[PDB]
Amino acid sequence: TRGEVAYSGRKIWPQKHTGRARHGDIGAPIFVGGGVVFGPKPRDYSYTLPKKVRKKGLAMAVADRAREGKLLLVEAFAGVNGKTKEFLAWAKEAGLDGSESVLLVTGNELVRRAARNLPWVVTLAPEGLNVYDIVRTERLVMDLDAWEVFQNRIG
Amino acid sequence: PRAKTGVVRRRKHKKILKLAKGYWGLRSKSFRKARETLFAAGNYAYAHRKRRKRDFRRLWIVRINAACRQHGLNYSTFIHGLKKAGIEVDRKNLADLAVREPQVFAELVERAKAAQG
Amino acid sequence: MFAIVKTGGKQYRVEPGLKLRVEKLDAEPGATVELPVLLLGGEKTVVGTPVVEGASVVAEVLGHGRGKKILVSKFKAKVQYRRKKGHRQPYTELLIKEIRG
Amino acid sequence: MKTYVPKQVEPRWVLIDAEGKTLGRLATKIATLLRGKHRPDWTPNVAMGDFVVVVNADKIRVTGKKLEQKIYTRYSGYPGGLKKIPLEKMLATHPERVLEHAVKGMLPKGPLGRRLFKRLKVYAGPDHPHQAQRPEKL
Amino acid sequence: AKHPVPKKKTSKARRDARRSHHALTPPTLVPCPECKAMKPPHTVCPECGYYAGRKVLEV
Amino acid sequence: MEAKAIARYVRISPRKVRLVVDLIRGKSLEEARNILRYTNKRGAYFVAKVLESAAANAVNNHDMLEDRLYVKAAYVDEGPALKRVLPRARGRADIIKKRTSHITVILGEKHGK
RNA sequence: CCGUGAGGGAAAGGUGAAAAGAACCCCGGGAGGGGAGUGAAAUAGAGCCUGAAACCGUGGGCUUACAAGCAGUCACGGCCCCAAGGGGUUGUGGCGUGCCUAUUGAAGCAUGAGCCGGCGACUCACGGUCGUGGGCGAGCUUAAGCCGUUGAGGCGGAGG
RNA sequence: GGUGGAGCCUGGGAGUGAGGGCGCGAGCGAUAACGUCCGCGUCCGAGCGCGGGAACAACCGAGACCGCCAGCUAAGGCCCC
RNA sequence: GGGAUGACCCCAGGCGGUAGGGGAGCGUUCCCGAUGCCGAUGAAGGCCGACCCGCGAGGGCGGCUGGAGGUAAGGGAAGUG
Ligand SMILES: [Mg+2]
Ligand SMILES: [Mg+2]
Ligand SMILES: [Mg+2]
Ligand SMILES: [Mg+2]
Ligand SMILES: [Mg+2]
Ligand SMILES: [Mg+2]
Ligand SMILES: [Mg+2]
Ligand SMILES: [Mg+2]
Ligand SMILES: [Mg+2]
Ligand SMILES: [Mg+2]
Ligand SMILES: [Mg+2]
Ligand SMILES: [Mg+2]
Ligand SMILES: [Mg+2]
Ligand SMILES: [Mg+2]
Ligand SMILES: [Mg+2]
Ligand SMILES: [Mg+2]
Ligand SMILES: [Mg+2]
Ligand SMILES: [Mg+2]
Ligand SMILES: [Mg+2]
Ligand SMILES: [Mg+2]
Ligand SMILES: [Mg+2]
Ligand SMILES: [Mg+2]
Ligand SMILES: [Mg+2]
Ligand SMILES: [Mg+2]
Ligand SMILES: [Mg+2]
Ligand SMILES: [Mg+2]
Ligand SMILES: [Mg+2]
Ligand SMILES: [Mg+2]
Ligand SMILES: [Mg+2]
Ligand SMILES: [Mg+2]
Ligand SMILES: [Mg+2]
Ligand SMILES: [Mg+2]
Ligand SMILES: [Mg+2]
Ligand SMILES: [Mg+2]
Ligand SMILES: [Mg+2]
Ligand SMILES: [Mg+2]
Ligand SMILES: [Mg+2]
Ligand SMILES: [Mg+2]
Ligand SMILES: [Mg+2]
Ligand SMILES: [Mg+2]
Ligand SMILES: [Mg+2]
Ligand SMILES: [Mg+2]
Ligand SMILES: [Mg+2]
Ligand SMILES: [Mg+2]
Ligand SMILES: [Mg+2]
Ligand SMILES: [Mg+2]
Ligand SMILES: [Mg+2]
Ligand SMILES: [Mg+2]
Ligand SMILES: [Mg+2]
Ligand SMILES: [Mg+2]
Ligand SMILES: [Mg+2]
Ligand SMILES: [Mg+2]
Ligand SMILES: [Mg+2]
Ligand SMILES: [Mg+2]
Ligand SMILES: [Mg+2]
Ligand SMILES: [Mg+2]
Ligand SMILES: [Mg+2]
Ligand SMILES: [Mg+2]
Ligand SMILES: [Mg+2]
Ligand SMILES: [Mg+2]
Ligand SMILES: [Mg+2]
Ligand SMILES: [Mg+2]
Repeated sequence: TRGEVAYSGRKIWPQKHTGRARHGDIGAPIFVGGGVVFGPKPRDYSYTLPKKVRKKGLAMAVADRAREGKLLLVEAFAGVNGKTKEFLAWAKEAGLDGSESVLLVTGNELVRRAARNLPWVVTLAPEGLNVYDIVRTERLVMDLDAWEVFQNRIG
Repeated sequence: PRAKTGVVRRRKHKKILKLAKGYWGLRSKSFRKARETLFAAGNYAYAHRKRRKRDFRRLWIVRINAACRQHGLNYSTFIHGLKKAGIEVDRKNLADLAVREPQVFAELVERAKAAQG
Repeated sequence: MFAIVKTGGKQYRVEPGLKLRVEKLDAEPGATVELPVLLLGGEKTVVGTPVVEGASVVAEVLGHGRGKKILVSKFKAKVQYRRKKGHRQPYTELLIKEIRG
Repeated sequence: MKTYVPKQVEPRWVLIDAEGKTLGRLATKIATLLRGKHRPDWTPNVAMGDFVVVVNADKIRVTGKKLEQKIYTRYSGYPGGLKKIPLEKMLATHPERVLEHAVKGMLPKGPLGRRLFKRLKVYAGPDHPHQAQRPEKL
Repeated sequence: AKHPVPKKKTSKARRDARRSHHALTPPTLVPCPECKAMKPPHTVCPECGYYAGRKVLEV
Repeated sequence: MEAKAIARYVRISPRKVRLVVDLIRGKSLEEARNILRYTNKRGAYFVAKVLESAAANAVNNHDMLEDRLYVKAAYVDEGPALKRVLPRARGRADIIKKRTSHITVILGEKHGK
């Protein structure tokens, strides 16, 4: 600000018989080296959104997917080992051919690893379900041991 | 996010200059002296567009008053004769008859002095 | 021929063939005849009558390619701390070709 | 919008024999003649109309008593002098000018007014050594 | 700082009109009747000078 | 074809060179070089150097035949102003400006006879 | 750099892909050019990308040396550009007391402004008071903290 | 009677609290001031934006959404400007 | 009010404005949209435009200049004019 800058506090003109404008320090914000007037100060932007609004959001975020037809509930991932070979061979027989992006919600980290690294999968933990990561993808595929934690998480 | 002015102030000042190509000095080379004569220039555009409609009245009245004196009466008798004939002709934009094709006006003076003579 | 026509509130002198901006009418398409009010005859042997009330018994025929052109306007007032720049009036014209009397 | 304009018509070299007329009462005929306020071609920015030649000056009669009453002050010289000229002196020496000063107030003030004053050729008459050309409008 | 000072900036018009008569006059040159170089007049310029003139380097 | 000449940063204030280059704008070469040989200004040295250099760049580069050429266009421009200080009374220290110039005399042929 | 001193305290980035940063001429004392050459580009040629504006020039069109004006605008007319209609000029006419601030009032002979380019002034933290979009609704509701991430969020009812 | 950017109420946001001319009623002043202080207005303020008043905030005419090379008019004029 | 909604369609009025109050918008920087779509078959920028759309703020298109970034519709936060 005007006060925080590393200038001085000396009145740079004696204000009366100079003829130029009356000015305080160079650190005044109208000077070109000066501070800024109202520039941003580092603040936390996060706020408590109500927990019922978060739960209703994560309900309607998957309700949109089920209302379209872009929801899938697999349990047995045939792709063990986290090989993206195994995951893409799984997706070919599953019905996620790759042109439409998918949120992948699995409690199996060795398929989160497989789908971590594609241009069309947002991998996700079963607890880290959230409406922004739901909506930014066009499909949703989740495990039975992620749908169970989601169903008992929301009302 | 610091939003520099940058491109916006030049795009405004070149707009004022492109609107003001033509005036005298710094009046049309100065992007803060050309607002001061685009304000007054647009104000004169307003007042003179509303003044053109009466300028041309005070031109056509002269053309009728000079063409009806050629036929031997004055304009103040002429329009009284026209409005007692009952018309919406000659309608001073049509003080063209009195200039060119003058026999139409030479019969309109007859229909004037007849209707008020 | 010679003719004088009131249409759209103003009065124009018209020949066999000419017309320009005519203060846009309520006749939409291109190939559209139109019956305006003749005023004073036209100085041939057959005609030449200045007509009371504009009640000339014959009309004209006015086909037209109607369309507003945008006009270089910037119709701005200014008093002061006041800048009402924002009125530009392209002022919808209508483009007549007239046929006869 | 229509087109109205005149063109450069050959002028009207009107003579005005001014043996009887009072100036002013004459001169507003002359100024209305000088501008084209009598022909119906009149655009106000062309100085069309007449090249009036008013002749037969002094014995321009004037109204009731203006024998040393009408003061032609016009010439501020420039330090102490508004120098006054009555009409007796004006008609005595270069008469020639009471009409010029009568029409130079009834013409307008711009360059068209100044061009229009050069059309008016006042003489002390008759035999204005100027003419063979006289629609002598009276 | 003091008493006589310009009230206004002389614009391009009055400045470039006051710089009218400061156009330089071209010098006068005459062709030296011995050989054709352009001396100014009444001037023993570096050719010969006048007839039998005072020499730079010549016979 | 018109041979360019430009002598840049020639260090003479440009109004004072404009006053001599106006004298040679439009003149023939054998006329103009000996105008400059006796024109009593400082400009008439730098413009003389650039006129001789322009004639040489018309001959030895664009083969433009030294006799049949004149000065087509000729103009100087302000260059980077060397801003020195000239100290005054009461410590006022005004900024004297040694302006520099960019001189141009393009030279073209008149017509081949 | 200023200051004895404590102290104040600047400005100043960008060639190009690569220096291939211009061999050799020619003018010039040299600087600087013009060729040649480099390179895709050299009005990218060295404190060099883009390089605006103020400003300063040169060339062309129109225009002015009997004119009067807050510099314009409207109207016609003349003339070169495009050929329907335009823009550029401005000759004449008509009409016209600058901008901002402060004002009972400003063209004001009240104030500020040389011009241009940038920087430049209603925000934010926590509370409060009304509104509105929502959620829940005689219920509502988290805080710090805890646990977990990838720019996943839940648990936490102390309290209000 | 009066449907009008009329009213009444609640709540939010104000601005403003240096006014001025004119008319009328008065005070102070001198039956002075473009004086000052009120009351009823009005107008400028913010409508000088326009017309007339030669020019001119408040005098007379009139409340400017924009356009038109149409018309009728108010105060004011009609010899010319 | 007309509406066999598509509330576009007309109708009666209104529409000077300072302090102000209120409502619509256009822009600049950044972000989500974006691991996307444009872009050397020339980005941002600069100069123009007599064209186009918008009442305007501005936005498009075209021409050169530029030689490498730009970022849609809808939204969000401002060091926003
Ligand atoms: Mg400090
Ligand atoms: Mg310090
Ligand atoms: Mg201190
Ligand atoms: Mg000063
Ligand atoms: Mg600094
Ligand atoms: Mg800083
Ligand atoms: Mg600095
Ligand atoms: Mg993946
Ligand atoms: Mg800023
Ligand atoms: Mg009217
Ligand atoms: Mg169109
Ligand atoms: Mg003649
Ligand atoms: Mg003759
Ligand atoms: Mg003194
Ligand atoms: Mg100057
Ligand atoms: Mg000169
Ligand atoms: Mg000294
Ligand atoms: Mg020291
Ligand atoms: Mg590189
Ligand atoms: Mg060299
Ligand atoms: Mg440079
Ligand atoms: Mg550069
Ligand atoms: Mg020129
Ligand atoms: Mg004269
Ligand atoms: Mg002349
Ligand atoms: Mg005047
Ligand atoms: Mg004028
Ligand atoms: Mg006036
Ligand atoms: Mg004013
Ligand atoms: Mg006030
Ligand atoms: Mg005061
Ligand atoms: Mg002032
Ligand atoms: Mg003054
Ligand atoms: Mg003062
Ligand atoms: Mg003050
Ligand atoms: Mg609720
Ligand atoms: Mg834990
Ligand atoms: Mg108080
Ligand atoms: Mg008070
Ligand atoms: Mg009051
Ligand atoms: Mg008072
Ligand atoms: Mg009052
Ligand atoms: Mg009293
Ligand atoms: Mg009084
Ligand atoms: Mg007082
Ligand atoms: Mg009031
Ligand atoms: Mg009012
Ligand atoms: Mg008035
Ligand atoms: Mg008046
Ligand atoms: Mg109104
Ligand atoms: Mg009428
Ligand atoms: Mg009337
Ligand atoms: Mg009356
Ligand atoms: Mg309003
Ligand atoms: Mg942006
Ligand atoms: Mg592409
Ligand atoms: Mg950007
Ligand atoms: Mg571009
Ligand atoms: Mg373009
Ligand atoms: Mg966008
Ligand atoms: Mg800012
Ligand atoms: Mg700011």
